[PDB]
Amino acid sequence: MKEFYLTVEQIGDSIFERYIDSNGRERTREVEYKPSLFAHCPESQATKYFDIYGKPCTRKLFANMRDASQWIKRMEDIGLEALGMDDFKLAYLSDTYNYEIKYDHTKIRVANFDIEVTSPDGFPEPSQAKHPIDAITHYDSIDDRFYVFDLLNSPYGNVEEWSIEIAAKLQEQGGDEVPSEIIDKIIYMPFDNEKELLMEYLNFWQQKTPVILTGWNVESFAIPYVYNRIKNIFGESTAKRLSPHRKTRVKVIENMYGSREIITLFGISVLDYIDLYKKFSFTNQPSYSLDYISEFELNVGKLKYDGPISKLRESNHQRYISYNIIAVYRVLQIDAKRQFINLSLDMGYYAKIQIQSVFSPIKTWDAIIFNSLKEQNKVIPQGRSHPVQPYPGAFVKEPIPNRYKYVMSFDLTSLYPSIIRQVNISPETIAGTFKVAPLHDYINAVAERPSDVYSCSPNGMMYYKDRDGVVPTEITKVFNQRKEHKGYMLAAQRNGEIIKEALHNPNLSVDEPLDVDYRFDFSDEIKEKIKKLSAKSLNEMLFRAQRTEVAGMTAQINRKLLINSLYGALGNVWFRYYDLRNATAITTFGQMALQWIERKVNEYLNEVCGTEGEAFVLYGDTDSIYVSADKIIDKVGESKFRDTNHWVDFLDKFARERMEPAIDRGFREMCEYMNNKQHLMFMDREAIAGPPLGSKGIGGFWTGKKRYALNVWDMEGTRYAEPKLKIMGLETQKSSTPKAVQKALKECIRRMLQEGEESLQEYFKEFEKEFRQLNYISIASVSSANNIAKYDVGGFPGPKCPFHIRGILTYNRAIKGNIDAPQVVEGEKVYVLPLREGNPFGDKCIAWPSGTEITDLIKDDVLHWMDYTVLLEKTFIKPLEGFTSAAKLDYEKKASLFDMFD
DNA sequence: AATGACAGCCGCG
DNA sequence: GCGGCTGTCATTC
Repeated sequence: MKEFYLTVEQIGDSIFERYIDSNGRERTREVEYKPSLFAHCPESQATKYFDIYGKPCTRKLFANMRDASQWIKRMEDIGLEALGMDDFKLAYLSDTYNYEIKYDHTKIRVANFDIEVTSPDGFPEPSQAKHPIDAITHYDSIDDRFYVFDLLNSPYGNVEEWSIEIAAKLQEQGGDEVPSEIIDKIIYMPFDNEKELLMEYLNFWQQKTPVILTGWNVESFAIPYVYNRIKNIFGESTAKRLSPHRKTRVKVIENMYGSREIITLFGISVLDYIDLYKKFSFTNQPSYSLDYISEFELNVGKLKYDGPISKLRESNHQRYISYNIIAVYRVLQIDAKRQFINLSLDMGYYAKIQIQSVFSPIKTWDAIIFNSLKEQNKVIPQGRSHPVQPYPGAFVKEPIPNRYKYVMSFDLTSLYPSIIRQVNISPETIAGTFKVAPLHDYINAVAERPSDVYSCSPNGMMYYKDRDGVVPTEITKVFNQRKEHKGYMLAAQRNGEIIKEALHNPNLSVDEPLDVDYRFDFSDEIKEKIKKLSAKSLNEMLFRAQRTEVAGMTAQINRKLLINSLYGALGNVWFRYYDLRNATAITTFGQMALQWIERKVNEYLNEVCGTEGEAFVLYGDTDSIYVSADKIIDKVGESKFRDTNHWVDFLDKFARERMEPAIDRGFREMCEYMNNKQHLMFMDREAIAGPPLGSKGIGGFWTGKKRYALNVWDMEGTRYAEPKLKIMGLETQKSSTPKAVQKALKECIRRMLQEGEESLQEYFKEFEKEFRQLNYISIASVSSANNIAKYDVGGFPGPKCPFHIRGILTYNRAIKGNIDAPQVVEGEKVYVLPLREGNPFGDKCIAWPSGTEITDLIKDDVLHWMDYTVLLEKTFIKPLEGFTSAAKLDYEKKASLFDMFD
């Protein structure tokens, strides 16, 4: 087996590495790594090393990392560049694994854990770990077992042991409904006292020290807690045992509102699933509780237990422990689906970095380029420090608020990475600059052509066309790799077809599968064995095919991720290859591109429609343009179409056959104009929207930049059975909006786009007529309560007190002096309802804990005093008018016309 | 980032 | 008594 690393750390002058060896054993070693760095040297001094600028460098080998560091400070002092990889861990890795890392995840220990802490006085702060750890469930990937540690006695109660039998039973039979798939993988361990528990858990941790440490919120609660808990009860000494190198640091991070500390365990890679999810799920969620996310992903969350959590251990210790077991399992299921732990490993080993550095694009790319240049005996630039200066972004067309019956959109392919390749932008391919004309000038092609020797950008930058830069080369390398593994896609999948096709008539014999790699499309030169196959073959020849075929999907998706994160690093001052001029070159060029094609499209459609100066592109944005098909559908007449699907195809054909060509023609012109190194500006029809043929629907509308809704029928070739609404930017998409209301608003938008004015008006009247019968929770708006105290002045609203926070105050006053009432905690979200003047709460509104019913101590009055009128007006009506006004509809009959003036 | 609820502040017999 | 702004607090893209 080819050896691969697990974790690497630098402690002093030595590197500590944990790795899987030739025989698959987990080993660990200390290495007095001797790093090498480079300095510029005179021409005479012949060497094999050169910097990305072609200048000669001499390799300086140091006695130990300390010296290398000190040397860099010195050089820095004097003012001379110190070249080479300053992050020795990365160099050590690159040196020790001078090849393509092939890792066997089966040998990598991935732990998934969660603990429980009974705390009667509020959230158990991890920085203090005041209360005992009541329970711990720790799942190990190597053993595929859940190890449970149950504390049977604590100052908060003495409970009985947990029953695996009771746990497996059904809810109705008084069970916990712990899945049968894990019911056998549970190892229970009850403890008489906490000290015995923590001590045995620490031992357990030494026998099975995690390589990858995950869980949910584990790095901001579980680890810090267990760390400080053991620290206080035994001493920082024994607490350090949590780290395989007994070295730990307390990192303190200051966020949006405050600050929180987290523990760094040298020798372990912490991949908190909440961060994993947040970074790779690519989806904004109203809440990140494991409960919400699990429900969303797995369609099921966590045991609906009764009573508060603080008293759940005492009241029902049975449930309490099972609740902890299933909490761990859930994350494991979510990962079983999303596969983020594996995606991380895959990306880490490809870039040869610490697996946790997956969260940093800067670090990921820095390594990817370092290793690439090192193979060519080139030396990376010294990371320079730059001033965070803002810079020009993308261009967003100000759209004319209105309805748009027919719309067709086109997107540019990976604009930024493409622009970097087309123009050939890189820190070392900068040729020079040139007199810059106003951007509009270049968009209309009236400004003087920049140059005829160098590739240019509308911002004034010129790049060499001869040599390919370091950056564009790496992205292309990645771009290619993508289509390389996606070439292995239909080479193990699409090919796994001669297997399911030959599976209908399996010859009767006892033969084994044709043991040969599938990655490559099988041929009749060896795979000729089609019928000779039996039943245990064909059926086995589509496991491997599909087993690896998917493995490709991991590479393709990961390549997409680096490709999309590259611009990220590039426009970031801490990046080794950042350059304000290049960052601007990229965005400015894009600015031009989108508005250039906008011009071209408008010119084309106007000519082919025989009109003059008609604006066909109604809205542009970064890399998308939306065209109004109205004029096109009219050149035929809606009457000439059989049904809806009829004009959809018409448009699809028109776009592909007439527009696509016009567009590419236009961009080639632009590439020549800027004398770019390569034409890579590609645009594809994306969506086709409009109303059902013969309906009174308006098809779509725009409120303003980034705010629209379209009734789409075909998306990039894929035609939907039922039209899907594409809504970007409106209330219907904000969690702050009451559920029942996002519902109604969605229905409103729908009836507007597909049914028409009269329909909307009908639904409006009905919704408003049954508003008062809706459940008080579904009609309340939700908000995040930050800095509650900030505006608290004796339980009353201070100056400039936000409406929802002022609501919190009225609630605090309403329950002040009754510990049995749910507390509104800082940072958390709260439900908010208005209250009709003269209410016993003394204020205009009242808020309470989100996701929960309001305490019955005030429930009956809040229900009697809530202001339905105001509630409706502010949450429902106001936003609706925002849509209808734009689309020129009325959601109510008899509305004067002179409203839309002044 | 830009679009939007609330807050108080100015302005005009 | 309530349009015109600028200053918070929020939310999603």
